[PDB]
Amino acid sequence: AKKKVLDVTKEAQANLLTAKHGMTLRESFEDNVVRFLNEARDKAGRLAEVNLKDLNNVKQMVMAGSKGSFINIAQMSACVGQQSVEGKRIAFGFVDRTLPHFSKDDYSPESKGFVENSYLRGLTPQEFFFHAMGGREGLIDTAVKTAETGYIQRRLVKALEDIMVHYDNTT
Amino acid sequence: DQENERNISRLWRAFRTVKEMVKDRGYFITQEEVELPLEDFKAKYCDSMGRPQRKMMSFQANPTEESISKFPDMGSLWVEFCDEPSVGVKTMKTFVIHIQEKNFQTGIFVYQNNITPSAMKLVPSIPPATIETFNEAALVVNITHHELVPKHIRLSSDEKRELLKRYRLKESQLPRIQRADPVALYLGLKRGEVVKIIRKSETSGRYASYRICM
Amino acid sequence: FDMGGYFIINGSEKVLIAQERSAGNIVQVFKKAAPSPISHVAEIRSALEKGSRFISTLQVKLYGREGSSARTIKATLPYIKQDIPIVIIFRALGIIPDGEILEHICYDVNDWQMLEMLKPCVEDGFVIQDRETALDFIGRRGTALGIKKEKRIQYAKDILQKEFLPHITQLEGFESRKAFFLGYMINRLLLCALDRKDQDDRDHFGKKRLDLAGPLLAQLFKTLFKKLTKDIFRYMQRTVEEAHDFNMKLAINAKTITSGLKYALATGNWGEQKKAMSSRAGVSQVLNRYTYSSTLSHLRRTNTPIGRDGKLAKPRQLHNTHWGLVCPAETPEGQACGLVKNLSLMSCISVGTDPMPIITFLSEWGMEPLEDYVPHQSPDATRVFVNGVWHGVHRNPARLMETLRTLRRKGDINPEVSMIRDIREKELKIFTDAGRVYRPLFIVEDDESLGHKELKVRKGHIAKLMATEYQDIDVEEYTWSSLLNEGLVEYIDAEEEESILIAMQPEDLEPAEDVDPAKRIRVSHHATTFTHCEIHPSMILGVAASIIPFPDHNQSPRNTYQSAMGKQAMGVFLTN
Amino acid sequence: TPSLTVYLEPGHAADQEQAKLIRSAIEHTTLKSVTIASEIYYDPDPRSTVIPEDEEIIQLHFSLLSFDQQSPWLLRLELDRAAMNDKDLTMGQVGERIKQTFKNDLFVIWSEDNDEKLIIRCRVVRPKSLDAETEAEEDHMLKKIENTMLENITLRGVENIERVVMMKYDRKVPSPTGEYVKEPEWVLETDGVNLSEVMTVPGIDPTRIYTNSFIDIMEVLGIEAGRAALYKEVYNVIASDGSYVNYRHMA
Amino acid sequence: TXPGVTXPGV
Amino acid sequence: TXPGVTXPGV
Amino acid sequence: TXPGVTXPGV
Amino acid sequence: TTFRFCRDCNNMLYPREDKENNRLLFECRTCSYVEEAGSPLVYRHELITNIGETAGVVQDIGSDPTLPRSDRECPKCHSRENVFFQSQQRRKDTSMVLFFVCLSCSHIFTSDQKNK
DNA sequence: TCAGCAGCAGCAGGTACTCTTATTCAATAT
RNA sequence: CUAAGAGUAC
DNA sequence: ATATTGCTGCTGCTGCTGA
Ligand SMILES: [Zn+2]
Ligand SMILES: [Zn+2]
Repeated sequence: AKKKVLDVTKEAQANLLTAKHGMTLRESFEDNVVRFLNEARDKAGRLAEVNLKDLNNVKQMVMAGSKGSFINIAQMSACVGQQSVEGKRIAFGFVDRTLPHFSKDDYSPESKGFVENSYLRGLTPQEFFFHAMGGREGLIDTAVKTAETGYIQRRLVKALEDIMVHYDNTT
Repeated sequence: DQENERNISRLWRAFRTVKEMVKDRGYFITQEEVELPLEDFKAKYCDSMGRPQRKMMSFQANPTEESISKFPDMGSLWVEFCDEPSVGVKTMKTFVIHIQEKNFQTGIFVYQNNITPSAMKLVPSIPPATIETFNEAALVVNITHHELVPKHIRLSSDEKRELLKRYRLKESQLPRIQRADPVALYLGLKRGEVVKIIRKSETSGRYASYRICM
Repeated sequence: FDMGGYFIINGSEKVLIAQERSAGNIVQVFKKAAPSPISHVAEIRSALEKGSRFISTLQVKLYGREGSSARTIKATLPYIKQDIPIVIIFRALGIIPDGEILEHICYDVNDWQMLEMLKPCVEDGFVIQDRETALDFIGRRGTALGIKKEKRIQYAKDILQKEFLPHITQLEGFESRKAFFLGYMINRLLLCALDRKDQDDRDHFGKKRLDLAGPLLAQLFKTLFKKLTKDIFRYMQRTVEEAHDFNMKLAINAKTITSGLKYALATGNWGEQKKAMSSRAGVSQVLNRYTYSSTLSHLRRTNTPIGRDGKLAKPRQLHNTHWGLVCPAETPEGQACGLVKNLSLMSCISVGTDPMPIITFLSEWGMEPLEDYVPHQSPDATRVFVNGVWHGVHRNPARLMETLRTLRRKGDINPEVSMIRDIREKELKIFTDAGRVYRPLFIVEDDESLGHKELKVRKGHIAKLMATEYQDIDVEEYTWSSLLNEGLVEYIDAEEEESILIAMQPEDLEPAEDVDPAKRIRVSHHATTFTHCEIHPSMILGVAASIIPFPDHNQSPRNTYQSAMGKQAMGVFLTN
Repeated sequence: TPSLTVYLEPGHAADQEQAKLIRSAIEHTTLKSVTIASEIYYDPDPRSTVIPEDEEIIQLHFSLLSFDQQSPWLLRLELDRAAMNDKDLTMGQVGERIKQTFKNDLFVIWSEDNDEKLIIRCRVVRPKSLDAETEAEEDHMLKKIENTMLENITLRGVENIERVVMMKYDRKVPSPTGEYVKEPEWVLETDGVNLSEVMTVPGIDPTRIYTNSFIDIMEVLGIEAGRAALYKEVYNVIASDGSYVNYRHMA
Repeated sequence: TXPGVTXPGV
Repeated sequence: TXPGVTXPGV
Repeated sequence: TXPGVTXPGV
Repeated sequence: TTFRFCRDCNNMLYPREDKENNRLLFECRTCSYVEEAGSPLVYRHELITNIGETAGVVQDIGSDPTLPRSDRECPKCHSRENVFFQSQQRRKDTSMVLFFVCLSCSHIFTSDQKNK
């Protein structure tokens, strides 16, 4: 999958890539790269799940439906995956690069937040930092969502509090 | 003449929607006139030069027997199409005096672009004659044929009284429909008149609601 | 085991949380939203350290949307009710010809796009053709409107001398420097408008400063010492109006300073007691003593005063420039998530030094003064900045950077001073002020003996460090300052970190490159042009996260949870 | 994200080229997305030009081509070949559109599509009334004309249509033998809402048109249709994450 | 108007 | 509005 | 008028 | 466009219509300086700008360690080593085509295929 | 019977629950 | 009493 | 010597001759 992403990058840099109707060249390139990386992680996770025996305890819990999912097995055993902030890959916080350990204009999967290591194998420092950015996004989203849902729920309940079914079946 | 072709096609669609509106209002319009084909319309209401004519496109309608039995206080109706893009005061005055002298309780005016406010002010004529103005662009597509739009049926006075009696309702306790709603304009609702709305529910097959015009 | 670093006010241990703020004397350009009539705004929060220390914001705004035809640039001078056109400002500073003004703003004759975008300004300002007339125009637009006609000029001159770009100078006779800086600001604004550079990132940690106990107490004492000196005057004038003998003991009032400082440290409200409800709150907090690590993390805490109820998420997100300076996973999890941060283990904050010796060094080493700089005769010249003040230009910046680096690495220049060379932008920025957050790194040199890049530090230095540590548990002591003074390690802040290439580990990245399948997958980066090396990656974590075992085998929110939950752990907080 | 959905006429649902025709018909394109650049030159006489590049263009057009009242100032527009390629536009169409939008007040000529450079030359015809101050601002007048010719005029499509994309959906059509078979159709998704003008475009199915903006649905179709659209939007929100809520609550 | 709800005018 | 969500206006 | 309250006219 | 300035007071010159000779003129707005017109172009507006993509190239661009290196053919020196960077035009619709500067000749060559 | 334009200015912010800490001065007259 | 801060479960 | 007083959300009018 990394080789496929490299080939797509080579085509894009040679301008031979044609833009999808309705978006710019860069957006089409990013869409293709993200799709390839996501399907790579899914395929690796499917291989890992198929390998696991019926006596595997995590497999048993997933089979029962008590706890866990396929994505958890994939991330713990096969590959953590692609880290995203605001629905996009890790942005260039520095000038044209994500971290000062990469060169300028690096669009490779490892440069913009693809974590190819599982949790069992452990994360390299750059992958660790990108994962921290993603987790921070998740925490902020949860903290915003709870307050927004509380406000909306109060307003809805106040609006509809007086609606009742009467004895002629009208509401 | 691609512009002329699109103009005549749009005019034909507008004519079809106007006939459909008049038929739905409860007047005697035969089904054949509604479904008139394009070639027949071009042969009849368009000249040899290709420019459609609007003066002979106007027509008159009368209530049917069932509507007379149900609505015994409504009579003949007149529909007029104008030629000039902006209808002047003189033309509107001729239209209103013709409506008055022909004893029509309702008359629909159709215009190309706009009505000057100097004529908009005199649009409300001497009662009980009511003037309703429509735009051709707004009448190209019959909105009532959209699947989102359910069935609207105007209720008679006796039906409204029975409805309020059976449900023990006051006038204001009914759901409201504005007297500018596109279907309300289509059916010519006046304030105080109740439309029954038949809807295809998904919990029951049929659901009947009611909306009072405001 | 107690580390200090806190005050004892009324028997209570109080710690001053670091306060994050936007850096001063930096030109920042921001795009504006569609509804606003101004499209781009270039602003500088000018402030002088050795003076009134008053904040005066200059905004050079660009009116008109993209599709609009009248695109005029207007500046917002302080104490003026209207946004004066920029060309009027140049004419008031003493630059009458339009050719000179356009030379000051634009540095390239071939850049006809900028001239096309800038012509509406001179078209608008054609009505004024004289310096005295321009000063009269500014006075007429002057918001005071309480001055007679021929005395408006004095008010306009005072505005342009003491309120316009105070960080350059407050004296008279330095109009050319201020005109050059205004041209530079407008040049940056137009570069952003011309779709040549992106709008400045508000979250860039190199554009932020942390006020520690020092500056906070400094500005608090100034207000308190101003009140005392003013009170001496009212007494001196009263005791001189009554014709009585003056005694110094009666004039002074120690309760003023004492009570003000005690109240400001006892309560979070940071200022005067009557100025409460308008002063920042929560600056000083009761020191946490539940556990030792809780005390440490509290003593290394930074707060960002953005609302906390605001619904914007960008200030809270973990920025890229936070690498190695704040802990990636050590934030509170409620409404202060991301707004409250914790320093990394090895990150430091500068205390500030005097910039005059560096200015003397630059003048000695061949910096051309800005007064006699003609861009046409020197097109490819590099602009040199010191603490945000444009001091001149240099024609051979490479040799200048080489000698500055050599001076800083031998101890002649203070290691806290940060020097950045932007080759693409052709700029040289030197910062010495307080508040900058930096970290140490290994320096990598050519090493012609081995023919490849290698760390400057070798086994001899490690042996000397080990010997000194063993003796502590006689030779010349080999401490951290020994490494610093011998040019083995370096201090880099987020600004300088933009212009360097760092190796994550020395073994796998410096030398030119059957593997254990259990080991994690690592890359060689296929590039050898490194300038620095990380001392250890694990130093990106803070005090609370450094307790977690195998944090890189964990999901990140779990690490954040543990960092927050280890401060509630029960143990021995002190031995006494 | 105001978006609109268009369904084609049933008789030509699977006709891909008819879908392309409808997509081109409703999509909004202006000169701003076509013109590469604009220039203002000086020509002493409006028969032979002083620019050698369009000297070939004039030895086509001036050879092909009252002229005593034409301004010496000239406005030149360079277009993009690729923009003329990915969008179904040609030189004659844009020339006709400019001539229509600026009446007779602008003498317009356009390079033929087979020329190496797509060039349009426009002069401001001089009204027979002589002007002493408009001549001085003829540069300014031509700039104003150029400004209202870049963003204020439209080549094709209805307004508020940012971008149209075509998709292949699969609906359930009752087969002539009785069953419900999977029949594919071509459906247009549109950024921007102009329901009143899109609905009347020939070639589409006016009945089945739908919009995310239930306000537009309510103000075009009615209060009942607005209620139905509101329910559909609430249902999409609820079922976006896969949750199921009984009908009566949202109703 | 006002402001709010200058003048009119000015 | 409000606050929150003055007035308007004021 | 004016503007405000061109001309008239222009 | 090549805007030029007066040589008497160093003030801007505006283009002007000439009646006697029917030619473009350039006039000063304060001292009345008059001279001929070098070119007929008086106004240029780029909707799609091509220049500025290679902006920022300096004689010592190779001293920047952050810039990536490559061994691609140089069609003026046939050397391998060079520094490469993407387009400097920060418009969001620009292409991802790369630019290369040889560190021994300072010739800029792109990776484009339609251009080549 | 119709074509062209403008002005301004204002804060709080989901539901419960636990704990700690500090709280406005100085001068004049009876 | 007021104000401020640290929190816990969502 | 002791007590009184100095990010988010909108809202509305005035005016013709000329050509
Ligand atoms: Zn001159
Ligand atoms: Zn070369």
